[PDB]
Amino acid sequence: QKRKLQVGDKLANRHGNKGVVAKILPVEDMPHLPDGTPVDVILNPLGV
Amino acid sequence: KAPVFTVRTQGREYGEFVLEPLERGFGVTLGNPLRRILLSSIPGTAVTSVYIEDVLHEFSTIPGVKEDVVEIILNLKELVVRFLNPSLQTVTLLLKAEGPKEVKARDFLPVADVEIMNPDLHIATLEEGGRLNMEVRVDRGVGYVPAEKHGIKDRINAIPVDAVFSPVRRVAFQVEDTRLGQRTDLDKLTLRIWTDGSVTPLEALNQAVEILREHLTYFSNPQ
Amino acid sequence: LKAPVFTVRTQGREYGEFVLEPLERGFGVTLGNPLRRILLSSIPGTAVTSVYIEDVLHEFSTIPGVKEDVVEIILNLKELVVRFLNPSLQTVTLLLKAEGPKEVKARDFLPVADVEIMNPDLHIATLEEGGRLNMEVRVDRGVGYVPAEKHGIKDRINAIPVDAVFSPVRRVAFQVEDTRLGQRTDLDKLTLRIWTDGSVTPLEALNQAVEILREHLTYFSNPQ
Amino acid sequence: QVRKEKKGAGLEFATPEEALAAHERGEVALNAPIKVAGRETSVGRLKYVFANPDEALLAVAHGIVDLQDVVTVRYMGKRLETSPGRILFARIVAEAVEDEKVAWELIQLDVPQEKNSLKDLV
Amino acid sequence: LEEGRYLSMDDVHLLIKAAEAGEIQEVPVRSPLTCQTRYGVCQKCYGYDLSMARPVSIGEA
Amino acid sequence: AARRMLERQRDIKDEVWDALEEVIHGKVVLLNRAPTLHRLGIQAFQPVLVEGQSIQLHPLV
Amino acid sequence: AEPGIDKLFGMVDSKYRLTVVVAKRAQQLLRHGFKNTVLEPEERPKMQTLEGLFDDPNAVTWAMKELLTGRLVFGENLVPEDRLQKEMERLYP
Amino acid sequence: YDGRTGEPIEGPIVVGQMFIMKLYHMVEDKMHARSTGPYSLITQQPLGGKAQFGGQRFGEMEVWALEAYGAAHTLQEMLTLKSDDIEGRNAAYEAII
Ligand SMILES: [Zn+2]
Repeated sequence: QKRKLQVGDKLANRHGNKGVVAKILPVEDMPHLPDGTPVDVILNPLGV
Repeated sequence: KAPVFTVRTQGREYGEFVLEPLERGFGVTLGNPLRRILLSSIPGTAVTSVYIEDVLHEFSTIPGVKEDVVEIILNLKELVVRFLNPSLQTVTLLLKAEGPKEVKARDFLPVADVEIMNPDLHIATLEEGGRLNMEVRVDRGVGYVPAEKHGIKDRINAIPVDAVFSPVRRVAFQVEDTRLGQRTDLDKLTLRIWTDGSVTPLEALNQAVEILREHLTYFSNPQ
Repeated sequence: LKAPVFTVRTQGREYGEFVLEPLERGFGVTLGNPLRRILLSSIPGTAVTSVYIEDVLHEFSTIPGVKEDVVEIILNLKELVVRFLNPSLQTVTLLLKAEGPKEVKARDFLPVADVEIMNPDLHIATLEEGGRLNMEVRVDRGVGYVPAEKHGIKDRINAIPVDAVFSPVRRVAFQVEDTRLGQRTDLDKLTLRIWTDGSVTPLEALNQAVEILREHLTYFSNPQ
Repeated sequence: QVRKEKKGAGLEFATPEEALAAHERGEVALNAPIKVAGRETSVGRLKYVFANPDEALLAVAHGIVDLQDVVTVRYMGKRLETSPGRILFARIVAEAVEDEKVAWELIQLDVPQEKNSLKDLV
Repeated sequence: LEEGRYLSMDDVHLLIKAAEAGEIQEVPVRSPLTCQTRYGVCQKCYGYDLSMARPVSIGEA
Repeated sequence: AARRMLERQRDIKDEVWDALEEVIHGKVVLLNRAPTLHRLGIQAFQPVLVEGQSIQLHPLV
Repeated sequence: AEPGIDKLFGMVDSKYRLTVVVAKRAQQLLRHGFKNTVLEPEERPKMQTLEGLFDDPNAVTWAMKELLTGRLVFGENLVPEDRLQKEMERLYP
Repeated sequence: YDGRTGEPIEGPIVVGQMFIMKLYHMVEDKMHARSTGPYSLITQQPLGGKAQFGGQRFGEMEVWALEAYGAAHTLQEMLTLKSDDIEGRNAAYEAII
């Protein structure tokens, strides 16, 4: 079957920053750049 | 003086609109409110389900066919169509070519009303004697819809897909300064929208604004 | 599906509980933010323009026979609320002078034409024996909050422009929580709470808002 | 937290009467900023006078002053010079709990909140 | 500070402060190490502490 | 009767759900971390219908 | 948190007391029929889409609300043991 | 810009294209939701495997904490009505239904 990333999904970076996936806000109310093109993923700086 | 609603349409895709002058930072109380709906309410078109002759599951592959199932299926949702009547709530096209050739979306069999604004879309390619046979179900719903949420069964061995309506690529609003009026603390809202092809900027515009209006009435009967 | 049920819970004439749900995905916000923007920046009302007293010269002084400082008084003013009858009152001047031991309320002002001080029992200042106190404050009609240093209205060159406290709407705090509905739970529960000084009940408050909003949308007709 | 701009010059108001005006005039120009090293208060806490807490927000969210800008506002019955961010925190806690009296009676609106500040608060 | 009183955090401070002046170094208080109750102990011998802050509810594990 | 009603239904009646919530109402469940060393290793909470397949937990706990 | 939970703890001589009291009255409310309440007139517990929470919501939810009012009385040996389900089943259908 | 309220966030927000990836550990291997099912053919434990599932263990650790709380009944409930004593189990099922 296909594994379409949902909620309980977890993903990390090549740098070792692992983390689950909480809510998946729609592109609608998603922080966007002054010229359209909204964001994709929001990481919390506190983990830096 | 009244806020002039101008338009600078440039084709079927791009669509810029200007609204000025505007009160104390009102352009913002409009740019976002509308924009939001503009990308989550505007109804579009997409591929609902498909059924290939020589196929059982979406994780298979057909001889003589370069790209595998999933590969093509993906290039399908990338397609865009345009209906010409509120009745075309459910339309299904079909296509099947053979021998060496680029499987373009255009190669489909025209279905009068409904039109395809996505001609060049390279869906797949057939080597030699590629048994290309499918059933492309198309619907005009709203927003995104999980392929495992609707479960379209046009045929016993057909596999549904995901909704890719919302004829909006990206929207943005600019709340520049004023141009007229003895007051400089005014606004000039101007939004630029992009549509896949189904509905032109204007179309999308009116719609959203209307959905808004209608909503405003719900605040009638108190408690 | 089911049309959102607009309920309310108004307590008096200042608090305002409003509940409108359910609502599609991310719509309560598409309604909360806009409203709030107008709910406190476009609402018409009354406010204290500029104040003036003879014996006064600077905003940082003290009048004998009066405990409250210049600012304390002027501040007690902006607070005060009034009400005009017909739109033919874009400007109204209110005067007031009193002496000797006594409490100086807003109801002490001299009754003018189609104007009412719904805020009588306001403690503006208290004078003691020989408390020479007289002033002439000006009030007009505007919208939202406008700093005193902004408009800069100067009847008498030695008068003092005061901040703008029009929109009788004290503040608002929307809420977009997710409610349930059997099949789907990721819904919307938009709840707006409005506050007012009393000039107008939360009810009307929102009405004019939406009304103005709608009208503005009407300007989306004649192309060019 | 509040912000400390650069002092254009030793803004002395502890004595210059005209300072309330003059020293502030220079502020009107390009001399002393909003939150300068005010003598008994920076110009910021002087130009903007707020009676009821609510008055603050308004101007604040309107784009006038920020939350970390020193200003003046009257509360229970005193004209305290602080900032929106501070005053807000008040109305917050005083709201989460009915009795507003005891509310601001057990907090420190004169020091940037931090772990411990809260810990004790709770 | 009457006997049996359950000294709260605040009380402790006055204790520290007083001690600083060199007024007291010791503190007479009940503790499980002197409880007569055969098996288990008494509210008094134990103390305040609990999921709350007030005296411990009789019969706590 | 109700057992078979949902013995297998990719179309769980809308009524069913509303009922479920109507079942819990006040009743509360319990949460437990794997390594339980302290009492609070398990706290009581009032569950409510949610999406996703994961359990939503408050940040404070 | 729970409704006036504090006012409760203050009515009992021990935390654990409350529990046993809330539980015992909670049962008697459902077993001995759901009409033994004492605050049924007004301010009675309610539901949502349908305020039908006027008949059978949740046991304890009612039990505590009952203690909210000093209408009831509790203790170690108040009423005779057996004389419990005898005076209750006969007074309520 | 926010997008939710349209009011941009005061203060630039460092952006870019970071490289992420999903891991082997999915949510499939974790989703145990049991209530009524099989039982240990040997002892008497709610083990599933086929049509139903099996309720996670309780361990003495968790119990202890439970003991601490003083949840005598909640605890006794887990050591009996929800495990061994099959009588109270069904007896309970009836009362519930
Ligand atoms: Zn003892």
